[PDB]
Amino acid sequence: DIQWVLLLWVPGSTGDIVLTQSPASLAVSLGQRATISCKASQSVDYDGNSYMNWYQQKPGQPPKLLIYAASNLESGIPARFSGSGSGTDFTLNIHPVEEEDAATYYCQQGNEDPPTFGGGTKLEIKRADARTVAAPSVFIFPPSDEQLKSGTASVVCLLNNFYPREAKVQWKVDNALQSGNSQESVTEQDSKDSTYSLSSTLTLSKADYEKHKVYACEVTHQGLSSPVTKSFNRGEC
Amino acid sequence: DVQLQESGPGLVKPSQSLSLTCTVTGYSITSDYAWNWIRQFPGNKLEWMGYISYSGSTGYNPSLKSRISITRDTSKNQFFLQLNSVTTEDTATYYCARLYYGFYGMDYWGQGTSVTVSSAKTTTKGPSVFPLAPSSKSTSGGTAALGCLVKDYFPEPVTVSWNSGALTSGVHTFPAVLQSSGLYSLSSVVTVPSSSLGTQTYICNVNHKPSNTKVDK
Amino acid sequence: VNIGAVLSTRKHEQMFREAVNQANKRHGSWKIQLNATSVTHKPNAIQMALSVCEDLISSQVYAILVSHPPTPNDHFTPTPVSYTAGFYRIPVLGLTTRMSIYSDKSIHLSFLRTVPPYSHQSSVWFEMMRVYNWNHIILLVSDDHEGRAAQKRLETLLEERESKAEKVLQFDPGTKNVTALLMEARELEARVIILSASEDDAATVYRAAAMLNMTGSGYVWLVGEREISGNALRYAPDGIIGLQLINGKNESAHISDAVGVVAQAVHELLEKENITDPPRGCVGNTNIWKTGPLFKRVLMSSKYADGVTGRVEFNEDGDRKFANYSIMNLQNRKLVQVGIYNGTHVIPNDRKIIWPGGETEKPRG
Repeated sequence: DIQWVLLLWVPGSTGDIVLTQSPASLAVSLGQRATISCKASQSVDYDGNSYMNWYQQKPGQPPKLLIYAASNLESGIPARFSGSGSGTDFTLNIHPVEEEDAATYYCQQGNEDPPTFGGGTKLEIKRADARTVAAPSVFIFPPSDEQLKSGTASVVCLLNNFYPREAKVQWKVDNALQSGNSQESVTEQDSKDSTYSLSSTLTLSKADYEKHKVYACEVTHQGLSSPVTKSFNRGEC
Repeated sequence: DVQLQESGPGLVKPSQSLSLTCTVTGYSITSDYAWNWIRQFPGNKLEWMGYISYSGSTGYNPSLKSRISITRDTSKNQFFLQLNSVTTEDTATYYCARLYYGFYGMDYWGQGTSVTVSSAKTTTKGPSVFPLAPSSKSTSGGTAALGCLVKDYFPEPVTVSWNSGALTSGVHTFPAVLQSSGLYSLSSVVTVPSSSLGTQTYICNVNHKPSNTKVDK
Repeated sequence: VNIGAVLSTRKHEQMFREAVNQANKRHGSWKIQLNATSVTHKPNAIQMALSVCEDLISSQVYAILVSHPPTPNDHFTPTPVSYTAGFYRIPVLGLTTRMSIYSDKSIHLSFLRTVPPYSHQSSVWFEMMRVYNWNHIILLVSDDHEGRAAQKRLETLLEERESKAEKVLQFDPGTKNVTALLMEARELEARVIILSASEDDAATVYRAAAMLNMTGSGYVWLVGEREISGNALRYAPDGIIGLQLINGKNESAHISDAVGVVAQAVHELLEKENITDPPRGCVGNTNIWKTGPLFKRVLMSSKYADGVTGRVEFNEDGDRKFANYSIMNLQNRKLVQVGIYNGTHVIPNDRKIIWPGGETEKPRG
């Protein structure tokens, strides 16, 4: 009850998982150590080892408890790692990084009756470092005429290669003192290049489009330092 | 022009008159921009309500005018709201600031302030801090294993931040969903190097805005 | 030496307190001992007038300051305070209203302001007209009360320029049958539209001209200070000449300028002799201030060496000192600007004038 399932799979900057280690994810690809530290120095040491049942909820496989109480290997999961530790230090060094060991390890509190969650650091690619960058597209999709006639339009920009934390919404159009024209729209993530999708429901009517000169936006991200903004004039229905 | 701190109350009664702190500190309100609240709710687009004049004209939409009586306060330059019968779709992040007529592009933040219709329920309890000890014998790839263990406190609309956040080297936005039990566990952690693990622990600074509970450990 | 004040909003009270506390003796050299007091405006016009008559004239005040937008009279003008303080030759600072009828010295003995009225706007328009040889112009002013004085000043200045305009008459306040006059103006000398009406009275003409595609080349739209605000920017064509005077839009800057002007006036009064206090307005007292004409002379008939604006050649009517303008253009609601008036002659700025016709040079006016 204290930790429920969030929207996405990774914890992100503002995530409801306190047992996370990295903000976005771990920088592990294959054959390298991926320590999922689910240490929790809470009131769970009820005269013995702390009960910690971590499991995964990858799309296609039902949630199955890997190891209960972090002491005895549960019959049903193949032995592919060394999960031990007593007290608060939990050793979860996931050295074999395969296609099956690339899901969010939901560290459920065994001493808690309601089903809890944890971890969330999916073993996938992370293009947020210095060398690994992510640059989305810069083409702005013109809004349809029906959205303009209906009053509430939607100037959706094409963003494919980006992360939910990389949401550049701070615009600068000739010192425009406004507040609120878009949101952090995200979709399902991919294990290949983290393909997300951003949208915008910016209301644009006929009069507002008539009294509009340019639309120079800012798509400056950590990887897309020089974005080609599409500052088109009116009449782009 | 960046002093428009949108303060949204999170302890208002459900299905009652919502009074958002529309703090307007800046240029003189002389019917120059569109001072209205943007209803940005996931699932529907934003609806342009209207604007206010130099002395108060209430030039809003005729639909949301009877049950939504927008007030005007010129003395303190901070007008209140009377959003009665706050439904599920009404509970969203509002933007009570100035908007230039023309929809050229906003220079403020894109997250907002969710005015959660809550009270002294089981969703907000005493923060149970835990002695999180940084384990030096841990190598989570190229990152570290820092964080906090604060649970049973104010939900998502809380203002928990990092330890004296002034640089924000990892304080980004992330679309999250509210929990059913209300006992949210938002743990904002910045991108720290792997060498920082064990040398210095990093505990999130849980700061309750409407509850005034500065307890974190 | 007691000075009063009458505001309504708390921000104006705080600004007045700060202005009379800090940087109050900087204006001039004499160490003033003014006793600044402020009275909050009442929601009723009669109760506020009674409070004024029982506090200000009873405390022997010399000047006041009225700059709150939400006036209790629902007319955006300080009617009761002015009608109560005009008997004692009190210089009621009516900087909150721009009505040229109230700025006249006929019905108001002592009523000054620091905001350009409709007369000053018409004078600036006439000065801008003689630069590009705009003799035969048309006036589309729909307002009657102040529009009459506006068109009278316009025709008198045209006669003083050894010329005569063609259309200086009004048709109807806020009408929608201006198609005939527009079609007649389509075959005239100049397409310079002169509109000096209120918000809705100008918005009606703007939408009527937009319905007839009256947005070609050569249409020089001359607007005032409070004619395009809130929603009138869409109805008006993109590229209107939006006049704006220094310390006219910002309330704090305007209050500071008014306080500086009052301090300079008090210093100039203390420089000369005959420093007498106004008669206290108690029961049965019907005395007239002896230093009333002299105060009017040292206010409008004289000049100012210092102050907030730091300019000279003050107008002989107490309306607004001729200084530099901040005329900003509104091409699609951007930060562009056009040639500003520097008090004596319009001087082009860095970026030239942008015209709605399509080009940037002199259009087919």
